[PDB]
Amino acid sequence: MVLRRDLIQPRIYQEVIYAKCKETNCLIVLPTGLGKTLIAMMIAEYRLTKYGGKVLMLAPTKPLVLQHAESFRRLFNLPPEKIVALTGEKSPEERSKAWARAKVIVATPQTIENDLLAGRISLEDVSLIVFDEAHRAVGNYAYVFIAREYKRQAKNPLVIGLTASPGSTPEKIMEVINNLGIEHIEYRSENSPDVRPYVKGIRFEWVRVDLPEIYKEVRKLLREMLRDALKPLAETGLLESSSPDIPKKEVLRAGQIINEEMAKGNHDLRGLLLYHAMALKLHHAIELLETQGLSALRAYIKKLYEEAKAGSTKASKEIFSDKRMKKAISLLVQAKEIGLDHPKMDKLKEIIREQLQRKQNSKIIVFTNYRETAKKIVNELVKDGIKAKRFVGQASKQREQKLILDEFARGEFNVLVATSVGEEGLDVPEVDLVVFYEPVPSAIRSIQRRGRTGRHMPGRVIILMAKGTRDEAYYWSSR
Repeated sequence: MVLRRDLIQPRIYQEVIYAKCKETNCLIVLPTGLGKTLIAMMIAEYRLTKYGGKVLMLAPTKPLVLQHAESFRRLFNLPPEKIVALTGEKSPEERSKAWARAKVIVATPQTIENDLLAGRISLEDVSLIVFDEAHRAVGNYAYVFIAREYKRQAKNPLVIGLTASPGSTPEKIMEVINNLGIEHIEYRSENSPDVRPYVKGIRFEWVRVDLPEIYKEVRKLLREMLRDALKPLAETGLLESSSPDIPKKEVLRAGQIINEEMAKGNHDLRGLLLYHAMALKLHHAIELLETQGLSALRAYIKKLYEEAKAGSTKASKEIFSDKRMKKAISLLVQAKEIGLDHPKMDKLKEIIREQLQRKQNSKIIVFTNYRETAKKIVNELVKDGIKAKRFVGQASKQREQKLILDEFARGEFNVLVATSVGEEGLDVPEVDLVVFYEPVPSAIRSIQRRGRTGRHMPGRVIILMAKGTRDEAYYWSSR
């Protein structure tokens, strides 16, 4: 038994596909998590036992090359030194030395191209090439060249391209199909009768948090001011509408547009630069209010008040002379008076409470897009009677990661609060529940994918949303 099929329990669709693409240049299109690489290895085994003795898998990044290389070593019953990884960091000689004895080789297209031109290696004995992320086999990419070489100098050629999508454009698809000499495409959806039996229902529980009067009001005032700040920009045509709902990106555009016009020698739309600055500030204020809460807003309004007194920023001045900003500032104090910072925190505490109550042994993960929010959540939870610990990915304020993660696993603390980077915590056994402070794309994606594999999955997951705020829109927008 060359491939340890006994350890991977190939599924029906995996089997079927392997059988068809076994002797035809194919494109295997499956949503991530369904085993494309595994199917590849199944095919790789068929080639190594019937034809020559060289299988080559290419991958975009180096971490991907290493990863695949390891999986092959784990599932293949072949001498460990015959499974080589060419990241292109070895001595130009060793690479040729490795390629020499290798029976399976995983490398980046970059390096394989070089040594291919230089004449150090020849893909004539390669009974199979697998292009991971084959869709990037367009234009200039090293894939296209390698594909061409292989196509002409290979004894028994077989091209297998793996991808979650070959392209979005007919032209784009045609380019890769032709570049890789694709004779056939095997597609599958999470719903193919072929795959369904292997896909887990997820059930994300979307819970809508209502907004307390003060929060609601402060927000309305801030929005209304933003509207007025945008009206003039819109009436000029610098943006589609003066709606406080427009994307931040659209207002930044309105700004640089005015700049590129002064660089040309216009200077008419000069006065509008004032409103653009107020917009940016008001927009940021709303952003803090929604993303973090009243306290973050208060802090910013203050730091913004120093800019007004310093007499430097005309924008900051104008914003304070507005009766609305005034009433906002009064409510903002009225808030601290009752300890109101953000509705989600209250709801978060509540659900985490009832969870630890039904099982104080609970292991729960809280996700958030922002580090600041993560920090405020940890404190607010430890401030209550809860054992919470922050989990972020070293960039500003490494290995402790593994340490803390192990603690989470053993039962040290009950709550792991992390940003996108902490999605590896989902690989910890028996994690009872994860709750998204806001929807966090990468993590929601991770969970979605795990449902396709048999990897650890949370017992239940809750997504929180602020009634009538971007949160809601994102729920819908997502169909």
